[PDB]
Amino acid sequence: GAMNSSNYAELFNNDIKLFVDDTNVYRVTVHKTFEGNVATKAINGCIFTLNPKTGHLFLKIIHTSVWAGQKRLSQLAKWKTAEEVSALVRSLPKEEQPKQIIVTRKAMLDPLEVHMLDFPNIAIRPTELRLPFSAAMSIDKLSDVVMKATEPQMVLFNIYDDWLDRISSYTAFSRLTLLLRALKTNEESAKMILLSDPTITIKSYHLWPSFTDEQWITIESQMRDLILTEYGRKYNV
Amino acid sequence: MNTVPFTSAPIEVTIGIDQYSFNVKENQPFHGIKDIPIGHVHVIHFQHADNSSMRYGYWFDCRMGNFYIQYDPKDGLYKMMEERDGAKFENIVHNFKERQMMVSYPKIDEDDTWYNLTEFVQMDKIRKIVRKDENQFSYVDSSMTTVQENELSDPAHSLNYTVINFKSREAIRPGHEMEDFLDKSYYLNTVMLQGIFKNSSNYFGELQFAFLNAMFFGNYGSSLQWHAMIELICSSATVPKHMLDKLDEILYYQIKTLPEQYSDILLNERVWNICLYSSFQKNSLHNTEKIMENKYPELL
Ligand SMILES: C[C@@H](N)Cc1c[nH]c2ccccc12
Repeated sequence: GAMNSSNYAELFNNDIKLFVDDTNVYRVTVHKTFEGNVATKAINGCIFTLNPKTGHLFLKIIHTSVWAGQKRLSQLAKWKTAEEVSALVRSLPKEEQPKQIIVTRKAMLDPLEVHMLDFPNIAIRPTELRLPFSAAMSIDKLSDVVMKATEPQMVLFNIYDDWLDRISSYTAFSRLTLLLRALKTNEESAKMILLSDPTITIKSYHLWPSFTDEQWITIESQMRDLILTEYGRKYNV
Repeated sequence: MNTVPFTSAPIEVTIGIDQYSFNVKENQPFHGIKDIPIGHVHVIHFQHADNSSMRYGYWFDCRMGNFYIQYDPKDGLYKMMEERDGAKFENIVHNFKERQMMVSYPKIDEDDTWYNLTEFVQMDKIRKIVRKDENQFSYVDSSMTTVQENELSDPAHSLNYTVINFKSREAIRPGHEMEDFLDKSYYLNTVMLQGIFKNSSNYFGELQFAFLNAMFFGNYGSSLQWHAMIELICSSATVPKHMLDKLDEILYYQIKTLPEQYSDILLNERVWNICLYSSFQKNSLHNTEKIMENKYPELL
């Protein structure tokens, strides 16, 4: 069924699974027309499809042209998402196909279930976790590839850089989610934390700085402080 | 006007004949029902006094043979049987009418309720849904499950309703996933009407039969089927105008006839609110919406 804190280690077992987040698939700016009306202009979006065990991110870039001439775009975004995810699975060798796809919003369940009726042995599940994957566009290199795309495009990343050489999947997922939570709550401070030291660099083939283990502990603590605090400045406590 | 003679009434039982019902007391001199309207299907059904569990009953058409009810003390039920000796049956019935041992099917002349609830129901189609080929009549009870229920355990005693499943390959064309799921016209018109049912009279017939079995027997899977078939129409943007008009009438009389006190279990809140207020046909069921809102405003 659904996914919550009670079956949390399941993410890191040896059944292939992906999260699918659609919160950045349809993105708009809202602006005033010459007539003083309001209108939306769409910008490029992305499907955030993530193996939580390997860190492999299938980042399907959603180019604005996919919306041209279409109505009910929030509803189509969910069906577009499910079409792209279905196509993704179909392109993987059987032994690479997920046994489960977990959607981060319940409104993706029916669009994905329908697009995957071909795949009865793939379980489509919601989750009760409030995962911060929407902040994925606060990762500079991801944001950069989305905004520069001139056509539909799929780009592959390892959202964990090389961490799995030193830590477990569980721990790496916990680090990613703390970093994304931090970026979602206060992007500026989160980003100040990550780069406050000019001697720590982001390797060309990575998304996050090259922190040592001890530096990661300091960072992780600082991010916790941020999340605690902003939650202070938010509920005045 | 035909007659269903009972051999006797050895156990106390409430007898239903279509939408009418009467209490028979244990070993009362009851010998059946007379003046039954020719030209319609009928259902005679039974709730024993001692065990309100298991309503059961018999769909039949008096044109298809001479039928009687004989209590079976082994299986413990009133059983519908056929007399092929036509003259012997005539004599048996004549004798019980001469002694006035029969209740009279009490149809009011203004009253088209039974016709309106059974317009498209025909025995031949009932016998396809309820498979017991050796009898011209069809037994149904509360506990019988449906072919679709058995796919989610005895196949002989099931209700072979047409399986409708909105998240199925048959309902969804490859490459039209969104289109077919949000507008079920393909599934209704091509798959079900043109493909399976052939016409809308067969479809409405199953729909009415499902409703009646749900209402008379509290058969849960019949109730699911009735709602499913309504929803398939209401969630199709493209439906023949004559089907929509007829559906409105059908549903109107079903809702009118429902027992007010059973509405909470027989009526599915989600399906009806969707159909009346969200669906493509939200504006096409004027009589049904008017009676629903005046009689069961609570559900909505
Ligand atoms: C012992 C039973 N077979 C008696 C019976 C045979 N035919 C009938 C028709 C009407 C009512 C009773 C009967």
